[PDB]
Amino acid sequence: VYASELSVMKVDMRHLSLMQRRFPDVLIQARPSHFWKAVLNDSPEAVKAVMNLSHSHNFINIRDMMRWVMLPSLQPSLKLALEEEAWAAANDFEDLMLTD
Amino acid sequence: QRPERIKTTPYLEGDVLSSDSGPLLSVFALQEIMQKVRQVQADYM
Amino acid sequence: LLSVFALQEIMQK
Amino acid sequence: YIAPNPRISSITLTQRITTTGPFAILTGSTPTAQQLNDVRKIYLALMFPGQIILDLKIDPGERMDPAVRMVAGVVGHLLFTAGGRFTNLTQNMARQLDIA
Amino acid sequence: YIAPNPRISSITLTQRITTTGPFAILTGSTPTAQQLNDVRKIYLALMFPG
Amino acid sequence: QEVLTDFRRQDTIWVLALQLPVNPQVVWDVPRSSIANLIMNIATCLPTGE
Amino acid sequence: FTVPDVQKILDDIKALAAEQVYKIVKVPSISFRHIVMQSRDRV
Amino acid sequence: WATIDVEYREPAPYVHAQRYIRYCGIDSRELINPTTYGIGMTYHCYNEMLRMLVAAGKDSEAAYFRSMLPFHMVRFARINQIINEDLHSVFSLPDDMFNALLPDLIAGAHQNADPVVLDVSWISLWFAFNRSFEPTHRNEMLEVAPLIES
Repeated sequence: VYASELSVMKVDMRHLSLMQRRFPDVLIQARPSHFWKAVLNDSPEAVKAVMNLSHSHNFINIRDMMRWVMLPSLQPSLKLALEEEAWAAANDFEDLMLTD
Repeated sequence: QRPERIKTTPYLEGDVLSSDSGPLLSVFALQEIMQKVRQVQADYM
Repeated sequence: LLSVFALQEIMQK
Repeated sequence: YIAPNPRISSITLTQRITTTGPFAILTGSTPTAQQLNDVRKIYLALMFPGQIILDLKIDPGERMDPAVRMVAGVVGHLLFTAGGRFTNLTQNMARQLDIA
Repeated sequence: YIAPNPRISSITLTQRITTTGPFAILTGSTPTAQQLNDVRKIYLALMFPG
Repeated sequence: QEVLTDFRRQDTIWVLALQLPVNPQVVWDVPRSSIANLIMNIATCLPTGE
Repeated sequence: FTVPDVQKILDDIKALAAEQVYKIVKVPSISFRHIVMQSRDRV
Repeated sequence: WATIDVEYREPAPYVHAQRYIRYCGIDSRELINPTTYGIGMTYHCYNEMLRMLVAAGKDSEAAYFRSMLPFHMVRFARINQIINEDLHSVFSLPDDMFNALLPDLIAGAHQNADPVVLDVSWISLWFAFNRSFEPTHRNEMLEVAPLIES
């Protein structure tokens, strides 16, 4: 369960990393901490507590988060595969019903 | 509103001890500056 | 309290 | 004013096993009014580089554990600035810190 | 925590009564609660090598 | 040095009635004054302890 | 004898392990619907 | 020690004050766009103190200071941000007096910009080391000041 939740968080952050470059007119003031906080706010609290069990004693910043997200290691599961397929299906933003 | 106040880890979160502002520190500085000279004049001839 | 060697600790306050 | 996270100096592994810090007796101390005023003075001197300069207070009416002077001498070297551009303290306080 | 047979100390470590030594003095001692906690710390440190 | 640190220090005239680096010879030129000096040294500098 | 702070999060993970994502249905959801406007041929 | 504390980056709205303050070589952008990992945050004096403490056989103190370093650096980064952003006014010291303050103090000559001397105790340094000043709101009369000055 812990591995699957970590993999889902990694995939979500990896896909959300490109929104600033894709749409510069909406996210001109956007910073990486914004989507980091969003993904943290949309995740189960148990894995967050497990991570805070060490991150309260030691300091990390944006570079460590980016390096951890870019690392090539995913734990396959039902939810991870379905989430990856969902992210792949929503590539075009006309499917999400918003345009300019 | 500012992006510098976003906390992502509990390392930078702690208890709140006290508060400070402008006028309080201004009058504190004036009080200490006058108190030092008053004390040094009172202690010696 | 069985050992005699523990008594000297009491003797030395 | 924000205090550091309490976990930085103690990690708990079991109900009856816990790591201890070297400055445990100082970490559990509580400032008085005069000490809080002196801390405010220190921050006021820090926020104005060349216009406010600190010094040492001498008062024989109170007694302290001699370890606090040594700890303060260690802290002051990495807390204050006495460079070749501006200073935060007089020469006498620098010499006292060196002696400590 | 299991203690060994006391007679092991009786026949070897306190064989003669007229002579006193360090081990003879520490033979007759009883641990307190804090010393038991210290022993538990010893064992926990042993169980994780590095 | 807190008496030389107020903000009126730039326009203050100091006066000292005693010069500090005392010449010790004038203390020891008193004829036959060893025991008095020893007594004063003990009374002024000797500490108390346990 | 583990500290209750970690025991709570193990209990939370154990409870989260029972979560069910999918569902089993007899018929799929309706994807296309039709509107009639007084015409016998076109909708 | 061996670092740069004052530099001039862009012309300022107030002509008499062009300097920027950088305590122990930290910029404010490190709170937004860091240039190193969590381990890599350091500066020369702190590293030298750590080496000195390790060489003296006091390893626990060295570990404590090594763990407390990021809080220290963030505190001075916030202090630099406060000094450079909010405290910019005519009442700030001009550049020439700020440059001439230190040599006058070293030579002990007479100056018209005599600094104010304050006294602190020993435990005050320890209490100040374990605190950080994080602003919450800005000044109420920050928007009205230039009219007052005029």
